[PDB]
Amino acid sequence: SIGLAHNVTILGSGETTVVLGHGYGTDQSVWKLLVPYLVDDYKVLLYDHMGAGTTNPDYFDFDRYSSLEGYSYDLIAILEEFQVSKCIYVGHSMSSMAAAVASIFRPDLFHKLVMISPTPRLINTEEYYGGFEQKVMDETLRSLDENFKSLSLGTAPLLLACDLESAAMQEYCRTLFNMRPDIACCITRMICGLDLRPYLGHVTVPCHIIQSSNDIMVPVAVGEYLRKNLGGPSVVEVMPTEGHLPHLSMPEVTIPVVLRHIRQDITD
Repeated sequence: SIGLAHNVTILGSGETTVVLGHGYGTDQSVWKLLVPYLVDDYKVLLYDHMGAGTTNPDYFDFDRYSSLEGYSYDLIAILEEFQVSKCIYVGHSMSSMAAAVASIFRPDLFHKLVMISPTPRLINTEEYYGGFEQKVMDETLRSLDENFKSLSLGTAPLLLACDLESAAMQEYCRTLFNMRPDIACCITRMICGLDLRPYLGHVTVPCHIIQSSNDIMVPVAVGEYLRKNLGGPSVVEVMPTEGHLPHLSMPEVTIPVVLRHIRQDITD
């Protein structure tokens, strides 16, 4: 079944359902400091994206997940299986962009998207600053297969903006390295090459854009770019946090921001 394949967990109760989608390198346990604040007021659905170390490697389809919509279709199938409709989807990074694409295919399934550290494209063009030059991304992936561990460990403190003794860093590394390496390399190459800019105009569900003020993967101006190009309402809140996973590394600041955007719909 879909539920067992994605380790679907349902908690709480209520009229409205909140769906929590972890990002790259983590699993649904990343939400553990947020869920207790939701369960009395909402039904909460948690799931692992295919390829997370907690999922069966034999279910990972290398063709399916070399494009982001493999993840979008899985999400739709999950929401259909549990007859969830008009949900409040909270996602980190790629997960929030997969939900955005899913919301083009199936707007009925989403009341709004709460997006932690989203970007539609990492790589610079002449008129778009995504944060990375084409050839520096090419180098960072040159022999990605042979250097995965080395590159991941050496970049993780910069990506998360916390150090190797930090509780957040040790938790991230645990789940990151439970992925099968060829799986992680496939997902990584897919994320780094994404260009969702052509689809933003087709998103119509309200989007809440939450970002760190210093994120090596997400220039602050990318939040504004999203706000300008999304097809429906949106709002941007830049937090006084650093790092690409502020919900994991700086929950004391971040969890109250996420809760406010879950609870409060966008105004005029």
